[PDB]
Amino acid sequence: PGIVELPTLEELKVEEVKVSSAVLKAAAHHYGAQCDKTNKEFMLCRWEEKDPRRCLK
Amino acid sequence: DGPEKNYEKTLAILQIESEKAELRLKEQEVRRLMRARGDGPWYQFPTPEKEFIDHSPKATPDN
Repeated sequence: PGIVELPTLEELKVEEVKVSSAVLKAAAHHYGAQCDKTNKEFMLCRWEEKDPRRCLK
Repeated sequence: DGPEKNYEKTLAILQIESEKAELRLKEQEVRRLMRARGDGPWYQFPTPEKEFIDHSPKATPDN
């Protein structure tokens, strides 16, 4: 009955992390201990909000 | 005994039999309403026990 609200294609534009999985996995342990606070807030947003549109920042 | 006893006993019986008759008619009216509307203590039919819903955080966010 409602109209699903979707962000416009320019709301979804960011600079991508275009590196292969091995590159991520090699740097995975240090990255987890360096980008932790930023990372830990997005996951909190995602489980608290249960909505991908609410955490696009 | 005198007529009093038989008379006033018959009055006592008629009252008992009359009160019962109205209760029996009132129970049919009650049972008709509880069953059709489910808003009374009777004819409550089971719905799944909510205590067994898993409220923990899940492997995925959207839940």
